[PDB]
Amino acid sequence: GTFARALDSLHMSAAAASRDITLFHAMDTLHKNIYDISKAISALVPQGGPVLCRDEMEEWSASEANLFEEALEKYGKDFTDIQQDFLPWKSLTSIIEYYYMW
Amino acid sequence: GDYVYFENSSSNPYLIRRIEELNKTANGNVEAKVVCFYRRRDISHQLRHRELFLSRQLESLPATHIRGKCSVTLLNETESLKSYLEREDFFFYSLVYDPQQKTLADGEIRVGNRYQADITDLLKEGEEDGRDQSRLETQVWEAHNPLTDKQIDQFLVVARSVGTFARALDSLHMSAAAASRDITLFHAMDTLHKNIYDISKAISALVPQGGPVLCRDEMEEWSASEANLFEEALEKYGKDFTDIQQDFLPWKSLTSIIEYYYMWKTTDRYVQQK
Amino acid sequence: RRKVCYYYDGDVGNYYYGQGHPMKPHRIRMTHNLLLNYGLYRKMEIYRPHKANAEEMTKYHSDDYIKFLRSIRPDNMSEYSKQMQRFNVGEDCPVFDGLFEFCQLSTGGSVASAVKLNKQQTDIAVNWAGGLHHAKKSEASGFCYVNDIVLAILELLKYHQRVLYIDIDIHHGDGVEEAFYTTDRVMTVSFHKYGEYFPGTGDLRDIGAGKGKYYAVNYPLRDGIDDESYEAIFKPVMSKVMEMFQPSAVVLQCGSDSLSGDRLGCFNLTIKGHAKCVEFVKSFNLPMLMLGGGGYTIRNVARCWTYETAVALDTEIPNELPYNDYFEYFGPDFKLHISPSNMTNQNTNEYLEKIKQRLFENLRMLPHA
Amino acid sequence: RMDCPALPPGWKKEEVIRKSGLSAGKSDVYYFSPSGKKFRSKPQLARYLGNTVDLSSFDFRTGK
Ligand SMILES: O=P(O)(O)O[C@H]1[C@H](OP(=O)(O)O)[C@@H](OP(=O)(O)O)[C@H](OP(=O)(O)O)[C@@H](OP(=O)(O)O)[C@H]1OP(=O)(O)O
Ligand SMILES: [K+]
Ligand SMILES: [K+]
Ligand SMILES: [Zn+2]
Repeated sequence: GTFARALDSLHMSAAAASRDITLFHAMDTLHKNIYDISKAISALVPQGGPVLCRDEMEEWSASEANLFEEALEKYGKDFTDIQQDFLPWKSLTSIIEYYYMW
Repeated sequence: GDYVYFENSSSNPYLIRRIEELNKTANGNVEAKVVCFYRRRDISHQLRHRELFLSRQLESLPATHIRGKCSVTLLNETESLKSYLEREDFFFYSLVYDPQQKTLADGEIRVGNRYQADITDLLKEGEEDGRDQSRLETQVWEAHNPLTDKQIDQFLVVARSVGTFARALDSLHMSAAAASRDITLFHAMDTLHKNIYDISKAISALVPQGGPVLCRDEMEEWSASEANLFEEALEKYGKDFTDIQQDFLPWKSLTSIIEYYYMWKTTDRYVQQK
Repeated sequence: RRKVCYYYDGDVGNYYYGQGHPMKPHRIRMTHNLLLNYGLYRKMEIYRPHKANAEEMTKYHSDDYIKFLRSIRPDNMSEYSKQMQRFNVGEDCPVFDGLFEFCQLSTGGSVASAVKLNKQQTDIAVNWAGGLHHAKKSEASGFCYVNDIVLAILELLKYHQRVLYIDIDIHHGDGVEEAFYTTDRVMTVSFHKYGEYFPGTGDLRDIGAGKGKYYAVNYPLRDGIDDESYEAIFKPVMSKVMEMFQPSAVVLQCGSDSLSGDRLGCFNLTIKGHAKCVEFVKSFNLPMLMLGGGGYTIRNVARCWTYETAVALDTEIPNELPYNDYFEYFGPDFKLHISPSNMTNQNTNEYLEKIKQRLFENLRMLPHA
Repeated sequence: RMDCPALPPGWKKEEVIRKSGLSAGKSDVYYFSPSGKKFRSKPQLARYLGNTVDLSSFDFRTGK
């Protein structure tokens, strides 16, 4: 995950890669591959290329993050209006997930 | 274009020249313009007896000076001459000689007990060579593995990722490149072989107890101030690496300074060229 | 497809001959590293050679020449100077820290591989560290201290009646020649510059002696030889050699100072041409032992032996050099191949055919049916 | 001052980087006899040693 996001801040990328979404994805990758370590590791590097899992926290753009801090400070915790007027291209439930992480 | 034998005024062998132009003046006197062929001595042994060099020296002398006509052949044509057709008249050239500058186209084998080797006799069909192979070699990579190129490739990516994550635990692109250097890869190919090409077992090796492993070559490993010392010692003692250690980096082993040197020569901030 | 064994000790790139000295062991490390990144390493059996001890180096050399080498250092350099002159260690063969370690690795690689060939558990075996062919029984010469080649060959004679030794290096392989000058079991063929060049030996008339007469083949050459000229005189001669000398194990010294733009060399060969020889030899499907040798424009030395390793694996590699620790060494181009220079080939067809014929006569003197 | 192993015992070589001017960054090579006499070129060193050493193949710059 850290090496993935190195291919397009060190401690930051590592922490980013250490978040739960990556772990959960790691526990599924195991189970999907029948708990075969050797098979599961291929899954993580499909064709020599690594995989990136980013939660809504990490995934949003600088300017989306910015929008959110304006919409909150202006509409409080009214997340349907926060979308309608500030982040209408995002799905409500992604804004919720972001909120809590933020 | 003919070649001629001129008077040698000292009594010595004739001077050889090529006729460039034959001229007769108004009073019927005949003079010749001639490019000089130099003798090997005069060019001031691999040189044969009849070597002559084509000079850039040009002279003009009367036709009475000519005592005989000759052939100055190519080297190939001289060597092809038969024993019977060998004559005083045959000469050769293979070199152009600048007379003004001096410019010219551009050890023994011994016999005896103290030179030759004693030849080792062929072993009988019953005799055995008696050579312990473990004292001679230790294998580092088997070429016939249960693994495929893809899996090895994949493992190499993983070995690289660990390495980057290792050096994240005490610059992103920098750490990744650092972890992508050959030392890490070589270590990745050994980790495979030591673990009998078991991917699952080999990956444990890379993360022994939940903790990753770091391989750093001398390039990456040296301190900022050691690196600094090196660039002072080089610029001051050139490539004299024993003195560079003695006086500048005496705590490092010579062979680590060598390994560093070569790695440093590819440095980016390093620009000796223009 | 032939099985290949590759011998390498990581330390070998790190030994250093001295400031201003052309022989640079680091070129083997450069090769090693390309091989890994070209994916070739993967495809062959990789061995670390244990250190060859004085025990097996004295199987050819003086008990007191090796003794001298084991002992000498840069410390006791002014104490030994007596013996230094008797053994040739100086002007162009320096003393240097680790020297004896260096010899042990070069010799270990060649010997281990010879065994490997005798034990019939490889077809080809490669040791780029080795090939140091100017060494003599009781003295160092031309950057060579121990003649790993002879020692290697001596082991092969234990299982092989006739051992052929081929030498591409621009310099005449006089060490391997002199060591086997009086035997008929080993034939030493060598193609090299001649005339105001080292080692001063190996002209047309250098045929051998005693039982070894008509068993030392030489091809003397002038400057600027093409791939085309070289190919056209190597294949004919070597096919006759095989025809006549009928060997059961080949040892090809793949000296890379016969390439174009070498620092010391003055031939005009490309990696392609140079390798065509290795490929031709390999084609005769005999147990084969590739060694290196000279080479002093190390960027190309690296290229060459990397390529020639591919040839032993008969796998293709791209001209695109793969990234590696020393990637930046390889010019603005970062390509594998080199092209020949405008340099003038002073080996006229007439001169090569004269020599060729003389050699064909020499080879005919051997027994056949 | 480094021992030069290819010269007789006690001989040393030193390389000095030029600090300024036209050839700033280039170096000069010097040799010292056992007593400390300084030499600045191959012909000067060869004249001093005479027939006690053969310097034909000696690379003054590298000391090899
Ligand atoms: O580091 P060394 O082993 O002493 O070799 C270097 C090196 O040559 P290689 O790169 O082939 O090893 C230099 O090359 P660059 O570092 O400039 O790429 C070269 O410089 P040139 O290629 O510009 O000649 C220089 O030669 P010189 O000392 O004549 O500048 C030469 O050092 P040596 O001549 O002592 O081998
Ligand atoms: K040769
Ligand atoms: K012979
Ligand atoms: Zn050579």
